Amino acid sequence: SQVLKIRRPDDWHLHLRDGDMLKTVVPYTSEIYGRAIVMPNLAPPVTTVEAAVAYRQRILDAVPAGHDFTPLMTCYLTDSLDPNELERGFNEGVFTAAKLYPANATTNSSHGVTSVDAIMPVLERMEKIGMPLLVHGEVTHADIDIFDREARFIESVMEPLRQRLTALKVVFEHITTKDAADYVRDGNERLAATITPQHLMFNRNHMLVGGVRPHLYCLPILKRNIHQQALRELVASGFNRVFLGTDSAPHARHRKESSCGCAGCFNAPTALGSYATVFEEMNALQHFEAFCSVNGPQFYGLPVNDTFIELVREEQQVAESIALTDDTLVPFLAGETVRWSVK
Amino acid sequence: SQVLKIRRPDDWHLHLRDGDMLKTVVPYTSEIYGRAIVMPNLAPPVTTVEAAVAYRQRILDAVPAGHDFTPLMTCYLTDSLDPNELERGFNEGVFTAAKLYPANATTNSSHGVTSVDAIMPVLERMEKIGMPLLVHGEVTHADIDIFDREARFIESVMEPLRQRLTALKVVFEHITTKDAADYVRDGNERLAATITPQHLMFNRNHMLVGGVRPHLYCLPILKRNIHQQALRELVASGFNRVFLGTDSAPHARHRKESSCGCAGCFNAPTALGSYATVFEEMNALQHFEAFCSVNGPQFYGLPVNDTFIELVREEQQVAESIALTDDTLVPFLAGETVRWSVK
Ligand SMILES: NC(=O)N[C@@H](CC(=O)O)C(=O)O
Ligand SMILES: O=C1C[C@@H](C(=O)O)NC(=O)N1
Ligand SMILES: [Zn+2]
Ligand SMILES: [Zn+2]
Ligand SMILES: [Zn+2]
Ligand SMILES: [Zn+2]
Repeated sequence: SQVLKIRRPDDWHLHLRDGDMLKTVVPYTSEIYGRAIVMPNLAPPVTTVEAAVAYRQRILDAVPAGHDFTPLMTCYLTDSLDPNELERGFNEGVFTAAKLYPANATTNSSHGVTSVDAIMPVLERMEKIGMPLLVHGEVTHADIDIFDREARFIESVMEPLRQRLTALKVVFEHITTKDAADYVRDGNERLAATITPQHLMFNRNHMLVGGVRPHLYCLPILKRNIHQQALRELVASGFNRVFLGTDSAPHARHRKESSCGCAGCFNAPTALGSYATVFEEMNALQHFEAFCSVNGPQFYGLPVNDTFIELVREEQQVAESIALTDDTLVPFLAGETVRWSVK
Repeated sequence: SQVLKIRRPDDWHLHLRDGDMLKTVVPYTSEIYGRAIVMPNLAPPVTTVEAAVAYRQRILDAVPAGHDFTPLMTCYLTDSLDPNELERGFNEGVFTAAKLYPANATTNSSHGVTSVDAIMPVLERMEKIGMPLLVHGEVTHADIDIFDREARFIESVMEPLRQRLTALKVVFEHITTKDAADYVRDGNERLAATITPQHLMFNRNHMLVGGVRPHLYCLPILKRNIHQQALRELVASGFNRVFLGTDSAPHARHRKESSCGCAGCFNAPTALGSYATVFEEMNALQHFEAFCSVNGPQFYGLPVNDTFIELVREEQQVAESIALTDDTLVPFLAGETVRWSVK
């Protein structure tokens, strides 16, 4: 019965993959979101303007006619990346931002960054030109417990980095901890964050109690409930430098359900409604539109979308699976109900 | 090529399942172990003398000709269990011990326990007749973080129980925490524990870093490294009330590698060599025999085995999988090179 009309949202953290997977997954984004930050961790990674242009066009090809969707491309930072390549791409309107993957921290990160020190010239060029840095903020040393890797990044990498480049704009991507939430809440106007639906809706119990649920396995790893509650309070507070970033990260069913399941939730179909439910539960729906449709554009210095969509509080059952060329794709919340759906 | 000769070991915590799965897995135990504690969590659970007698016969039917193997049966404790049935089974030599699984108010009275308080008559009967209680020591409350559930059990259930029943012999099964290692270390002669190979060899990073690994998913859940080290230190100390209990807990591959993977490591084929590897690494091979072959018997008041077994330090490959009637079974350490194997 109840209806929320919002300014059309954007997705400030998205994985679209490539080839046939891309053809399948883009419509779920393009039918709802005006723009999306398309992450660059392909194999091989997007590290040049040329690759970004070609990838952008492959994305455009797969967008149904009538969807007004623009992909905002990113550069995959590497230790040896030429600052001139980054800047050329930024100047041509190709790269909207650059993404920092610590080497081996996540999906397709074996070519990632080894030290902040090795990429200083690139980061100084980004600071100079006003290009935002998107950060997957986890340390990677093998002996550091997986649940501590986010918190340990803040003090060992993030804070030193930001002290060294005081004008650098940084998005702490997909935060999962009270540690990061506090850090961001207490930061300056040059620091922001994105938060996924899964890190708002669930904690590690939901992935591990009663059975192991690979479709909830994603990075940074789901944390203890105290952390989940901290993220929920952050978004519900109206804090205006947190915004929607799904981290929709699809893998074929049998790459999830295997002896070594890949990290990532395919939440593009259900993210917006799921976010609606969280804001509602936190009695903070007055802050919902800003999170979805205003805070991101503001941080990125981009206009807000000029169209509007409607969410209705009618219960929508989520598909058990989505067809791929080979295998199927299991949506986040598969077989489940979502409280809010798009009109 | 180094040889390690020990009195024939026993397995003080084993799942043998039933039907065709039982037929497949029993040989991996019976070729090596003289005796094993056979847990009672069948569907439906073993809660009567008659069920236990029938199950023992089915186990015996599946032992290859020549293997000298004796299953030691257990009763699953339930709200509805008649303490007379339990005592009769104990007196008739059918029940070696009784197993207490975590309480839950919603459990059916024929399939489990709603609270420890609810089954005092039966526990008093065990204390009376000198029947050992085997405890899966976790609390199940949805509000408790999965990694905290063992520690919470010690505080809220184990200690008050052992306070109310001072003559009760208790095995803290498959301990996974420093909390439990300390508790057991500091307890009296009526308190012992078993430790699995996976909880000595790995911690939660091995299950979750670089992919989700359902064949390392088991209960109690793998803990952070500080807990692993406490367990390794405990067995290496020579403390004589910890002993071998594999918790070998087989599930078909498709039940492990699913959207909701079952908890349990099938480690019967590789457990003994794995324990040898751990004791060697801890420079504690002088305590290895006692762990495998002496401590359990002493605690249960049974004789030590009179035959011997040899492990040789020659590298060997663990099978990738083991055929079942339908599907396959993936062993603990599948496809890996292993350091110690049985001659
Ligand atoms: N989050 C994930 O678990 N997976 C993402 C990578 C990322 O955002 O780190 C992916 O691309 O698969
Ligand atoms: O407590 C248990 C039960 C066992 C089983 O599968 O029977 N599996 C486990 O991992 N832990
Ligand atoms: Zn990431
Ligand atoms: Zn991502
Ligand atoms: Zn158990
Ligand atoms: Zn068990």
